[PDB]
Amino acid sequence: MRECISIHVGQAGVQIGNACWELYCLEHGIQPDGQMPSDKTIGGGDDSFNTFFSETGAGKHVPRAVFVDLEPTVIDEVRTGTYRQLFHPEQLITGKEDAANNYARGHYTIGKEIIDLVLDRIRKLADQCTGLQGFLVFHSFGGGTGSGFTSLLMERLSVDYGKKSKLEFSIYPAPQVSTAVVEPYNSILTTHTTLEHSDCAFMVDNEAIYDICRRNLDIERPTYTNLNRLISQIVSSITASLRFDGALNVDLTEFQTNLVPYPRIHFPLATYAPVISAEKAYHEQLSVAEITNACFEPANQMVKCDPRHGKYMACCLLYRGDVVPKDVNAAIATIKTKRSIQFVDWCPTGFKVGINYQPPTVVPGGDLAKVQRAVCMLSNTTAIAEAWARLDHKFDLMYAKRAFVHWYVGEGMEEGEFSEAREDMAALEKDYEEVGV
Amino acid sequence: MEVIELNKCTSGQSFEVILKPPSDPSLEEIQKKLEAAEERRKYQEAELLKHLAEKREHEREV
Amino acid sequence: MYTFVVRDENSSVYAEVSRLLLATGQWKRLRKDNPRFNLMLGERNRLPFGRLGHEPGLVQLVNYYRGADKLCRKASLVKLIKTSPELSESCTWFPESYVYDEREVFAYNGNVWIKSISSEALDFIHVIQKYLEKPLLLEPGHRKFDIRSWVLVDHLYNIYLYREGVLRTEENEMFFEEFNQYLMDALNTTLENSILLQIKHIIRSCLMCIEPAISTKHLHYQSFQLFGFDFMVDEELKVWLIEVNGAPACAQKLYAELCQGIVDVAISSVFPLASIFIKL
Amino acid sequence: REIVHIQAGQCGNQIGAKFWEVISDEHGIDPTGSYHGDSDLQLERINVYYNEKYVPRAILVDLEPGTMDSVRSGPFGQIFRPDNFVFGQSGAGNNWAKGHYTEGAELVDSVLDVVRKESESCDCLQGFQLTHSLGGGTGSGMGTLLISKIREEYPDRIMNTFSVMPSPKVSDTVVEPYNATLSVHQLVENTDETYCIDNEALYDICFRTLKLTTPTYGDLNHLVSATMSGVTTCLRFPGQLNADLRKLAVNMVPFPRLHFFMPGFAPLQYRALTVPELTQQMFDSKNMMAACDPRHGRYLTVAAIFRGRMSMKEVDEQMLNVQNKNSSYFVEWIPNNVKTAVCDIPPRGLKMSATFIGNSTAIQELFKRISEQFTAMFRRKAFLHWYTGEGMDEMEFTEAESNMNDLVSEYQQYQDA
Ligand SMILES: Nc1nc2c(ncn2[C@@H]2O[C@H](COP(=O)(O)OP(=O)(O)OP(=O)(O)O)[C@@H](O)[C@H]2O)c(=O)[nH]1
Ligand SMILES: Nc1nc2c(ncn2[C@@H]2O[C@H](COP(=O)(O)OP(=O)(O)O)[C@@H](O)[C@H]2O)c(=O)[nH]1
Ligand SMILES: O=C1c2ccccc2CCC[C@@H]1Cc1c[nH]c2cc(Br)ccc12
Ligand SMILES: [Ca+2]
Ligand SMILES: [Ca+2]
Ligand SMILES: [Mg+2]
Ligand SMILES: [Mg+2]
Repeated sequence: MRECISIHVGQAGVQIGNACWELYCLEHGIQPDGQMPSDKTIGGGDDSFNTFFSETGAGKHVPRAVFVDLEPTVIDEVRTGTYRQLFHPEQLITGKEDAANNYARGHYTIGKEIIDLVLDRIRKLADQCTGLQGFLVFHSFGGGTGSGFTSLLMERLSVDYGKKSKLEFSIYPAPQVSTAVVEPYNSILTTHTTLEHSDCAFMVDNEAIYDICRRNLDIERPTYTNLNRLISQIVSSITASLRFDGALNVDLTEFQTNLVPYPRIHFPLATYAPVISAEKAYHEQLSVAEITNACFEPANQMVKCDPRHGKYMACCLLYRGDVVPKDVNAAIATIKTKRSIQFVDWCPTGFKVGINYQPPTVVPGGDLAKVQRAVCMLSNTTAIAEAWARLDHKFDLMYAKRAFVHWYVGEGMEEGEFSEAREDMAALEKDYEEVGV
Repeated sequence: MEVIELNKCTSGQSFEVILKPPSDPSLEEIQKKLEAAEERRKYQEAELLKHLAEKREHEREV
Repeated sequence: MYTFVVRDENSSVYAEVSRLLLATGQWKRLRKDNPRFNLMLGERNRLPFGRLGHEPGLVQLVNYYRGADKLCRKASLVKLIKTSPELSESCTWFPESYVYDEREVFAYNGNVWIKSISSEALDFIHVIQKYLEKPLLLEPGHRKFDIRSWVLVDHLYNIYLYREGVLRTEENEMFFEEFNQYLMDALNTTLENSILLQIKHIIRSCLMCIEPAISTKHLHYQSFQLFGFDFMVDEELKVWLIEVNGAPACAQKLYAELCQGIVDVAISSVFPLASIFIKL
Repeated sequence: REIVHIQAGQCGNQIGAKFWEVISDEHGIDPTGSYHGDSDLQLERINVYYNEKYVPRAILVDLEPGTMDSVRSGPFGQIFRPDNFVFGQSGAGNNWAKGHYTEGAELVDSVLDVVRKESESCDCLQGFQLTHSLGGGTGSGMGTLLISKIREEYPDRIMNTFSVMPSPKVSDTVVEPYNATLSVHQLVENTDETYCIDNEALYDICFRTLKLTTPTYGDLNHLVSATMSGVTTCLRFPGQLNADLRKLAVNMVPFPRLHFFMPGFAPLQYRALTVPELTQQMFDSKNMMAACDPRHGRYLTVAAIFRGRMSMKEVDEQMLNVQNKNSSYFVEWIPNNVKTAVCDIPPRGLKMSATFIGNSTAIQELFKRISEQFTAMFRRKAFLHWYTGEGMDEMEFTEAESNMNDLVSEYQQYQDA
């Protein structure tokens, strides 16, 4: 058994992290006080869930997790919330004042004051691991902390754990829940600085989740709680194989091997089905075929984009629930004859499938109805480059007049880091077009 | 359509169905760039105190 | 009041569509690069489809189908008709063609041919077709001709064939009323029976082939697009397809009627305010 | 995140005192400092403005004792910390130089002693809020002198002002254009955010809209109270966003010198307004407090706050609505430059209200207006002896005229970009 450490940075990463660890506890049967009645090996183990939970002599199950925010209001609610007993006080890390939506402030100014402490708290978890695989890092593209501090943290992790894998879950910025005009700036700066340090990154567009909440949950103005409980389900499907018995994606190195043939093109598109409402009075349970087909509808993707106008480099199907292989190949057979599904030539056209028989779990009283079978598709499409083009265009509009640049320079950044970052992105859009058209 | 590497266990199964085959910066470098940024801040703040000191002298002269 | 932008300044058709829209009192035109638009009359090349449908509060419509190029680029069209099973290898209305490839398989055992004409086989260093040796001649004058049909495909993927088609070979445009009357007197048949059935079959077949690849039914922006098909009629009154044009112009007298039909069916269907087509 | 509030001179102390009367009511604090509220939303960020009874983190500054004796005698006069009344005796004679260079220089160090003792006992100081007029001598000259000393001592805190602009329509002396031009030069270099409150606009709203034929300064200041309350709602009440002075500045100010905001309020009362009316009134020229036609320039940034119980869906619908008909009036090179915030607690006597904050290039009209009145006198060097008698030279005037014409230039280039 090989441990994984999760690092939640900034508001988005912490609130999404709350949502995930709650869901993990419900799925593994760990109570809010850290006890796990079904764990018969009191005080240790090398079970699958031990990848995410260490154990105390008193039987407490502790997330291999570190929470980091430059200001204390959000991580304070975890200190006092319903899962306070879950964490060691010193895996929650806060400071005095935040980065004010400013990448330079989270990275250069306010970042250096806390980077060594956080690395110390992380190192304290790494020494409790017989064979650490690497890290899962949760953050927003758009915040000052989520972008600025995370890229600083990523640099040092490469230096201190050069042989470990680093996966990301990144919240990509959407105006209908945005919080700063300058998020396109932070987004590009942090992608540029983090690219070579990340093995695999799952982008979640707030726009996509927001619309999936309104359309399929009948929530008129979705909250972060709505957005984040749905995100927790996608993350839980992605990580289910690190936490449960199985043979697909059993360690972090397998995510890169299976989804990332070129290092820089390491942004798989996640699609999920089905998403239903808990207050749907009468609901017919969808079939294997129905939910697999739903994997090829943009309206179910974590990022809006049109995969018919790109090329696949890898596809992975992750099912939870009442699913047997025969149904999956019947549903694939049929969809292949209906859908434009084009791979790149130097890659086999086909699918890696994993099935976990436990159906998805839901937060009791939440908005997602319980379903009998669900699926998350992970595919490496060149279509995801649409989201880089959108973001780079917004960056170009503002930077052509230097709007807001003075806020970054005032923290010690140079204009060169902007144009350097933007040029790396222009290279990233080219790489995608090589492979895709 | 061919199936490969079928693995079963109590929790589920995994497998691969094919449809058609194919045809770092040192800690010192970080340290340099960070400190070059903090120098730039202090330079800017030293300039601000410099112009303020000039304003102080004009206040005295008036 | 609806909003729209213009990004192909020298498109006769959408020059006229924009003009009509303004005269509604219900459409304002913005600057090319303002994103808060309902409707985009887009550039012919590198249209930024990936930036559409991301404006909260804006239903967005565009006058091009992403992927329609597969039908409007000769090289692509030939690949589509040879390789798509819905069109089969040799579908009997497309001249046998070869696409910088197929040289070897290019059965060359009348062996005249033809761009992107001769009788002996390649030094123009493009696709190669059978030139139709025996076309159909309007008399008097033993004159050749080809047939232009305008087809509108709305956001619902309805297929609308404009009933006014032009024949360029007389006033060099011969319109349908004249051509029909000719066929009756000269051949004892109608334009509908001898020719148009084949044309409607060909338009249907092409556009239904690519429908799964370019349909915007469940997309986050919507598309319509005006096409121009070009056919040749041979002497056994059989109809052949030449090329599909993705950004056609209209004939002079028809610019008025067809640009109204576009607003009616392609635009106001999606953006309602305060038949000239044949549905295929 | 504490804020230190400073009010200087006659106008600054009169508006400052109404402000503390309004928000103390909102927060349940009574004229004695004691809390009698019913909700805890009233206390979750009570610390931003109050120290623990509750005493405002407020410093009252004047060169005469007149207005401050009023404040001490008025509604909530005893709420204020007695050690925080800092004043001299001779006044400043509506003269910027007396406030900035002579009279004011004698008093400023004492003011900074009270500023210093208020900052020290702050867990995490956000920065400073100043109320003052630009047309007199204390709020203007001594006010901007304070801002210079505060920036030197606290160079990395936010500085925010509510700045009342002179106007011939409601005017105390002919030298107001001089005082205001000297002040704007200071404000352009030493504040992060300046709320431009124009006495012309306040008068016209009171006359044309409120149907007050003889508007007093108290009628003008009731409007300033509401706007200041609205504009600080997000700082004083819990929200999905964590509004603080620095985030406002980062998101509102794309160019360091263009940080002069146009405030506006709606409505200016038995029928509550429907959300469509709020958003329509809010953006109406008639509802804005700087006397500039927003349709004469372009919005660089906009922040709108709705107060009360309403359909956030209809807010978003109406906010998105208004942008997609006046898109000619928002710059296209700052994507998504309109932010929207909502707060459940309405202000007293309203179930629904909305507060607008606009960084529009139309504000150049206001600086042009000041520049013309200035040049008209300065061209004949009229009334200058009042300032040369305090040690000033003509050059400092020419420098301030030039810097303000430049400011107008800068606003004009971005209006055409
Ligand atoms: N999905 C989701 N997105 C969030 C959440 N919180 C914030 N965001 C998004 O995150 C982006 C930036 O905000 P934050 O992550 O909150 O910023 P932060 O890292 O705390 O940084 P500072 O507060 O600037 O120091 C915006 O796009 C928000 O929409 C969340 O809980 N869920
Ligand atoms: N809106 C408003 N303006 C005022 C008030 N008092 C004075 N003014 C204006 O303030 C300016 C004069 O400055 P004032 O505050 O009287 O002088 P100071 O004591 O020298 O600061 C003029 O432009 C007046 O019109 C007030 O209570 N409200
Ligand atoms: O803190 C704030 C604040 C502070 C005091 C009063 C009112 C407000 C408005 C609510 C939001 C801002 C900050 C903010 C975040 N994103 C933005 C995008 C624009 Br455009 C303008 C501003 C902001
Ligand atoms: Ca155990
Ligand atoms: Ca004296
Ligand atoms: Mg934060
Ligand atoms: Mg006075």
